Parts: sequence; structure tokens; C-alpha cells
Amino acid sequence: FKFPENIPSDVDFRIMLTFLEFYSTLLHFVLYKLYTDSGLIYPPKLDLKKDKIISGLSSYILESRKYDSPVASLFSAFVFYVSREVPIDILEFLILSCGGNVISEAAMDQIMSKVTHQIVDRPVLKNKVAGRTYIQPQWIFDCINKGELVPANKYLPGEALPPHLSPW
Amino acid sequence: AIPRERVIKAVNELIKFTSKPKNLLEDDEEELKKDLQLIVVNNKSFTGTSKSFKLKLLNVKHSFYKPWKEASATAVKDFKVLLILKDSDIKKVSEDDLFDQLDSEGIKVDEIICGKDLKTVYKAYEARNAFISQFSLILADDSIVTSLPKLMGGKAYNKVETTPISIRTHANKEFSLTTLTNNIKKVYMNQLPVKLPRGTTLNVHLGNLEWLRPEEFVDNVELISEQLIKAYQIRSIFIKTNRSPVLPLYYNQDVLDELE
Amino acid sequence: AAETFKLFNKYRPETAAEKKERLTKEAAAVAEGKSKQDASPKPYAVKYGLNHVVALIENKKAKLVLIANDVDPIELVVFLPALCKKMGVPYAIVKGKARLGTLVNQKTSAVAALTEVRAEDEAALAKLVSTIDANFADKYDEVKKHWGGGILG
Amino acid sequence: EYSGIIYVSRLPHGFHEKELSKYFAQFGDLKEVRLARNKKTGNSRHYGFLEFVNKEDAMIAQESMNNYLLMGHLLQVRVLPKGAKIEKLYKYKKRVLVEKGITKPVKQLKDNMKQKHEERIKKLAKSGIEFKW
Amino acid sequence: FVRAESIVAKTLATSREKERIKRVSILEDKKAKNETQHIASGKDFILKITEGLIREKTTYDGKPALLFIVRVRGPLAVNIPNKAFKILSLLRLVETNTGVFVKLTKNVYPLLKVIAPYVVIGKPSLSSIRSLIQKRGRIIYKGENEAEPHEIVLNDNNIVEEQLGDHGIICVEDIIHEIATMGESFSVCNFFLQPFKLNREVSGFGSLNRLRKIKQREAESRTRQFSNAATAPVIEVDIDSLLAKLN
Amino acid sequence: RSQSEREEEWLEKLYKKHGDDYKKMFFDKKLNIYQQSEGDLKRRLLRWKKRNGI
RNA sequence: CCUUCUCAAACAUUCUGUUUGGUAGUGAGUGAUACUCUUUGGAGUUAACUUGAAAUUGCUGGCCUUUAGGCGAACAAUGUUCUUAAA
Repeated sequence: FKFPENIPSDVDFRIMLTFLEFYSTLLHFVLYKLYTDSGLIYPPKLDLKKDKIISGLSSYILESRKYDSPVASLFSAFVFYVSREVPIDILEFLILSCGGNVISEAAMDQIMSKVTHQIVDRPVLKNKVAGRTYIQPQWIFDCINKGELVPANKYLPGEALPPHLSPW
Repeated sequence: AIPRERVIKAVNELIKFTSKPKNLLEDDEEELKKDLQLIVVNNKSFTGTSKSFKLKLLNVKHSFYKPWKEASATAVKDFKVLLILKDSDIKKVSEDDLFDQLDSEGIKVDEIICGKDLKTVYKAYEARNAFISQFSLILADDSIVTSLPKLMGGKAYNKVETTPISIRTHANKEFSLTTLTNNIKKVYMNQLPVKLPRGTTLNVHLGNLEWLRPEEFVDNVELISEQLIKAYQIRSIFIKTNRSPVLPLYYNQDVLDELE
Repeated sequence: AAETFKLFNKYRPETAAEKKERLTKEAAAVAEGKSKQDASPKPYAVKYGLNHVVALIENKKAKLVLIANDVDPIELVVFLPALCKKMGVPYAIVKGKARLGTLVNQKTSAVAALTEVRAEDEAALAKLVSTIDANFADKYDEVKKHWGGGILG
Repeated sequence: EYSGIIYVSRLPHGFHEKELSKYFAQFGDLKEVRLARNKKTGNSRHYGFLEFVNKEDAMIAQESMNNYLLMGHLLQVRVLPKGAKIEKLYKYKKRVLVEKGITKPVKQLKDNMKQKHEERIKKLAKSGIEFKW
Repeated sequence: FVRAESIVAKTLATSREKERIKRVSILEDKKAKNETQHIASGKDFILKITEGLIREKTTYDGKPALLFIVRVRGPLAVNIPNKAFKILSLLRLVETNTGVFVKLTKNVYPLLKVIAPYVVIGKPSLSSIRSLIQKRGRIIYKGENEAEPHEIVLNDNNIVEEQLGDHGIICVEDIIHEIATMGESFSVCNFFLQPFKLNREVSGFGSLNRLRKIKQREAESRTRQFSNAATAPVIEVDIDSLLAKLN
Repeated sequence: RSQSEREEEWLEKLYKKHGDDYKKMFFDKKLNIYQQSEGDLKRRLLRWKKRNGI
């Protein structure tokens, strides 16, 4: 997670930099074959103001020059409303693995018609829209580990959760 | 206003005064001093309670810089024209660009100097004073004008020719050569410099008697004096040669009542 | 010596790379043609060839001369203090010909003459000359006449 | 013989007695330090005087500074002889202006104006070339 | 055995810097008391250095905003006065490489003319601000059992809501969000995320990095301009490319 | 033996700057930076005129 | 061993005009004609010249603040305390 880490004085970078540069060049050419094999341009363009919103995979636009069921295009046509409270990054990437949309108010204050679902982890929810579904994020962590839909009564705040043990 | 007749009386008196006569080959500077007109203005509180190195350019009917130049060709010191411009300004402006505009009305810029050149080439008091003393007419961009006095030296701010003159190449966002072109014409032939010292004493330099017509002297003096009266509350006016004693022409006795 | 080096690093000569680079610039200009103008004031630099340094004396042209103390054929050098003495040239004996070669893009130089100076630097030149003539010509002139060394080790 | 009192000429701009103290203390402790300043504006006249606790320390300091190039122009230091004492220096500030009221009322000095104008007319008679006004 | 040159050059540098802060204080007292008849420019200006380097000038905004100031190493050999030291000490900018978040208003603005030769100013991006806060940041903290001069990096959101449950500030993502917002509380984040540290950008000594130092000193001499006019435009640089270096 | 294009263009600049007179073009700084000899100027201009422009 | 305020507004369109504001000095020496007060204490102004930033003691303005700062800014004010220009 994107947290400031206390640096260890015990380690020496002089090895991990060599591993870094080796893996960097290796993964670089592997990204070349995966981008050309997927048929699109190997340098990925990004809008600069989209990067100014968020420095993520969603900054890059991916050009041109089905999905395997069910996990790809799971939650198809599905509009999320991730909060400012949630960790935006890995949930953003999971929704992108779903193909659904991401709407975070944290992105909004840089500067809501189709939103049906709030991923949020808060005790007290303010506007409490009955149309909008209130869900603690483990639902996304459990639905993709099953590949399938589960009921969200456990994921409704502030209901307790099943102790998740992943498929390993 | 001011009785023009009295001014003609005084200037004819001064012509008669300067008409009064092992010698030098090359003539005395003092002999050149005793031929020249200076206007002296007594006025209440001519301070701004602060030093004013800025020169006021008074609109004058006649232009003494051309008889200056015509006698300066005969004279030892040669009349020269200095402009001080920005670095980008000198990068854009060329010399034939100036000379073509100035031969239209028949004048000439001697030199153009960047503030860089002032701060490295003449960053030495001897060379700087020698370089300044060559010049009579010194112009500078109004932006540079308020940056000058560390670079110019106070010896330049002592005299009237040596202190620079505010002039503007800009009228819009950027400068135009048209603005500098007619602006050097305005400052050259339609305006005369004014030092603004402290105290109640103002000294205004007019020039040698041999340069202009005496009634033209009178016209320029009365125009300037009306400009001063409309400008400032004035105690008195004494015009004279710096060798000669004063000449009382005009004074307002109620200004001193109005001071306090 | 520190201010003398600050002076002469203002007047470094052009390197072969910088020379060839400017040559390629002006040659590509003429190759387009695009003959921009015909104007350049002069190159000013230090002068460093030994026969060239002696050559700049006996005109005289040398405004300052630096002389390295250590040369293995010393006899190449020994006339130069007396020669600048009689020619009145403001010589100064510098310490180390490698430091001369650094300011002139050589390994060593052993001599350093300087003639032409811009107007920005000319006033610094004269006070440096007066500084050296105070510090060198006044201090060491009589002890120059004395037989040095002779004390055993 | 020479004293510990010291004359220093050719000082650079903005280089003052505080800096003189802070520098020459490293030679050894100094007795007194003064700069010749101008009266209307407290600017350096580029020469000053030092005094040390010792004459020998004064000579040591004078040796390493006599032909010392510094911030443009070089400096020159000379110790004084044994018959020499410090006299009459002061840190002058910039003396600002003062404005004091005219003592005489306005009609007394109107009369003074009227008298001085006629008097200057009498001088134009006395010099004298004609001037009817 | 200190030097004879630096003692005089610093004295001239003190004369220059103290006099320009004097002229700043004069002209700002004239603007503030509105006894204005004799000044150069009535309103202030904001200069924008971006990429032979363009500088865009926009008139001042009467609106509060977010800035991320960057304490630069100051100019060459200057002893800095007490008026600038007071402003820097109220802004915690001693021990350089500390860029800190600040508020643009009209009353905080006259400080920006004074600190400008020692800091750099600009508009940062919320992705860059995000990466600053999620990678760097210390919290002076009162904990379990300490002598308690201790600072923790941003890990516990419950530590955050512990001291900031009154303002209702939880989950440091929201601290990023409401440093961006400044609608409810921004100076509370100045109390809480009070310390800041940046890295030194060049490895420094040694041949391969001395060339980098020389090139970046040329870059800094281009980007920083020193005005000393007391009508000094505020100079903004893109912090977004700048935090590709310093974070 | 003809002339080179740059230097005949240089002569062409001199021919329009001064005309035909040689004492003015001899003391010209711009476009006579090699300070050519008084009559070498004449020789090159006469060769240029016989080549081009009468 | 540093580098110096390198523009502001208003009106107007004339292919750029018009008005206003924005500038503390290098020290020393020579010196013309004067001006103004101050209450004799002189003070503040006025031509012109010299000089490698030259160099030898011109005895203690006033007012106000704090324990040095402003008079070119009055609830005005100021310090010499920036480290990868190290070692």
C-alpha cells in the first residue's frame, strides 16, 4: 500500500538496483511483446490533466493499433461510486478488472446520474440514498475470488464480515 | 502672467553684460561659463521631502539642442547622444534602424548601451566617469531608469547632462520602434530637462546666448515659467549668468503667506 | 596567485572541441548560405607557447607573464626574469607548470603570457600588476641577488 | 620604534568596523578599532585605525596585509611609530533632515521680500546696467 | 582562520537584502494603509516560469488558494536578517529541502514577496500532492510510553481520527482531499502534518554528479530571477515536473 | 580564371554599398574586414564587372 | 570575491498617442554666482573641475522606540542563526 515507509539502514540498495535494472529492461521488452501481441501501440499515451487527477493506470489512454467468462466482464454495465474514504488504488484496479466505471469524489474536488453502488467503509452514512447500494469493499474482494455474485448484507455497513481466507 | 517686456529688458541687459570684455590658446571654461543663461526659481518647499533624481521634461517652444550641436561641431567637446536600453531591446534594435529615422529630421544617436555594459565594462569609477563625461544627451528606458543609480554613480547625478533622462520605447505590452522614434523627437526638441533638488532653490539651465534668438529666449523662458507657476507655488524668479548677479523679474509675495 | 588564476580562467583559450564546434556551426551556416554577417571583434586568450611568449616580449606586448618554478631543463627559463626585468614587463613566478597547463588545455605550459584584455577586465589588470609589483618586485629583489642553499641535509 | 596602533588605507565598500573587529581578532585581541566616515552620510572614507593588545601582534598583522589584494582594489596597512595615539573618530550615521518653522510671521517676511526686491534692484543699479523693474 | 573576502561580501549582501526588505516594507505599508499616491504598481502580479524559457504574467487573484512552497537553498553568501527569519520561522522553513503547504490570501501574500528569494512558489497537482503525502510525511505524536519527541509516518487512520475526531478528519486520503479542498479546515492539517522533509536531489560530490550540479545550477539561475524592486512579481514554477525530482 | 561565388557576392555588396569609389570602400569596416589592398579592390571589381554587370 | 528596482496605472485608437507615478550616491579635493530660512548654531539649495576605488585622525545634530532600529515607511522598525560551495 502507498504508505510512507521508514527506510531500513540494514539493507544495501547496490544489489536491488541491479535486480531493478535487470528486471526493468526484461519486463520492458516483455511489455513490448505483450503490447504488440495485443495489437496496440507499445508507448502508451496519457492525457496530462488525467494524470493530474490521478497518477495511475487510468492515466494512460490505450489505442487500437471475447472476454473470458465470468471474471472478465464480471459486473458488466455496472456503475460504482467509490468514496473519498476508500483506498482508491486497488479498488480502482479491481473495477478496471471488472470493466465497470470508477467515480470518486476525491477525483471530483480537483475539478452522479448512473451511480448505483457505494463502496465505503464508514459507520455513519450521511445522505443514505435507498436507491444507492452501500457496501463495504470486501464484497469486491470476495466476488472476484469466487468469480460470482454474493449478497451484500454482510458488506452493508456496519455489518460484520466473514473472515476472508483467500483461495490458497 | 509675466511681463515679457521686462524679460526682453533683462536679456538685453545680459547681452550687454556679456558683451563687455599672455593669453590662452584654448579658451577658458570659465569664459564659456560667463556666456550662459540659468533660470533660478525660489519656491516654497521644492523638496518632495525626498531626493528626486527624476528630471521633469518641460515643453519648450524652441529647441536649443540643435544650436548646441551646431556650435558643438566648432567646440572641443562634441555633442553625443547616449541611449541605455534593455538586453532584449538592443538585441532587437539595430543602429541603421535609428539612423534612418533620425536623418529624416536630421539628428543622430551616438551610442546605445545595455545595463550589462554599465555593470561590467564600466564597473570602474575612472572608466565610468570618463565614459559619462563624453556625453551630453543621456537617455534611458523608464524601466531601467529606476535601476540606474547604483550603476551610474553619484558623479553622474551631480550634473544636469550627466544625469539620465526617462524615455519610453513601450506604448503597448511590447515596445514599438515608432514609440522610441517619435519619443526621442519629443525628448530631443520639444522638452527640456529639470533637476529637482531640495530646499527652496531651483536652478534651471537654459544655455549660451550665442545659440538662440533673444526674443526666442524670452518666449522659451516665459513658456517654461508659466509651466512652473501652474506647477508649483513659486516665491520668486531670478534669471542670470552663473558669473553674473541675479535679475528679479517675477515674484509672488502671497505664496509665503500661503505656506503657513 | 588565486586571483591571478581567477583572472586567467576568464581568459581560457578555446579548446580543439570548442574550436571545431564553432567551425561546424559557421560552416553549416555557409552551407545553407545564410551568410549571416562578417563580424567578430578578436579572440582574446592567454598566450602559452614559449617561443611565442618570448616573441610577445621584445615588442613589448606582454602585459603579464607567469613563469613556472619547476622545469626540468631550467635553462629554458632562466633568462625570462632578467629579460622581463630589463624590458620592464611585469613578470611573476608562478608555482607549478601543471597549473599553467590546466588553464591552457595542455599537460604543462611553463610560461603564460597575456596581452589583450577586454575593457571590463582592464582595470582589474592594472591593479593586479600593481599588486604583483608590490608583492614580488619589492619583497624578493635583494634576496634574489643572494646565493641560495648551501646548507647541508 | 613602532606602536601597536595601526593605519589601514583603501578599504572596500561596506567593509566596516564590525568586520574589522571580527577579522583582526583572529590575529590576536585588539584594543580599539575605528573607521573614518563622512559626516552628512555615514559612508567610509576607505581608511581606518586599529589598536592591538601587543605591538608584536600588530606587526605580524601588518605583514600579512600590506599588499593584500581584496574585493577589487588592494589594501595597504602600516603600523604607526611609538609616538602615536588615536584621536577624533566617530561612527556617523546618515543625518536626516529636520524642518523647523519660520519664526517671523508672514507679514514681516512679506516686508522682507519687498525690501530685498528693491535692494536687488539697487544692486542692478550698483553693478550696474539699467533695469527699470 | 575565517577569510578576509567573505566577511566583506556578506556585508554587502546584508546591505542589499536588508534594503530590499526595507523597500518592500515601505511599499507594502503604502498599499496596506492606502495612503497611495506615489508607487510604481497598484496591484501585484504573478509570473509563471515554464518552457528559451517562457514567463507568463497574470494579475493577482483576490481569492484564497493552495500553494506548495519549496524552501530553496538561499543565494550565495548572504547573512539573512531578522524580519525574513521571523517569517521563515513562523513557516518552519529552516533546514532546507522542506516544501510545505500554505494558503494564498491577500494578507498572507506580503510575506510571499519577502520569502521569494529563498523559496519557490507554484501550483502543484493533486496527484503530485497525493504522492507527496502518501510517500512522505511525519507526525509529531503522543503515544503509549515515550519521552515524546517522536514522529510517525502516515500509517494509522485510527491515530488520525483519534486526534482529529473533533474536526471529523479520518483516513489520510481525506487529509489529502481536504488539503485540496480548504473549504472546512486546512490549517488543522498544518497543525497535524506540521513537519515535512524532502530529499537532496543530486548525489553531490564526485565527477558524474558535479556535472549534474553544474547543469542544475544553470537551470536554477535561469528559473530564479531576483527582483529587489519591491514591486516584485510572484514567480510560479510547475511543481508537477519538479516532484518527478524531489519526490 | 573565374571568381568564387561568395567573394563575387561580397564584391557585389561593395558595388552597391559604395558604388565605384575606392577610398570610401577602403576605409569601410563592414564587408571589408580583411582590409583589402587599394587596387586589389580595383582588380577584383574590374574582373567582376567584365564577368558580370559591364 | 557578492552583484546592483531592468515598469505601473489611467485615457485614447493615431498600425501608439496623451497624462501621472515609480531612482539615496564613491571617497577625497577645487570652486563661480547666488537663494532661502534659522536666530546665529548655522541649516538646506545653486555653475563648474580633478581623481589608477586614490586615502591618515573633520572631536559628541535633534526627535522617537527597545535593550540596536525610524525620521525616503509610527502602535514604524532590528541580530550575522540556510549545509552534499564537505572533507
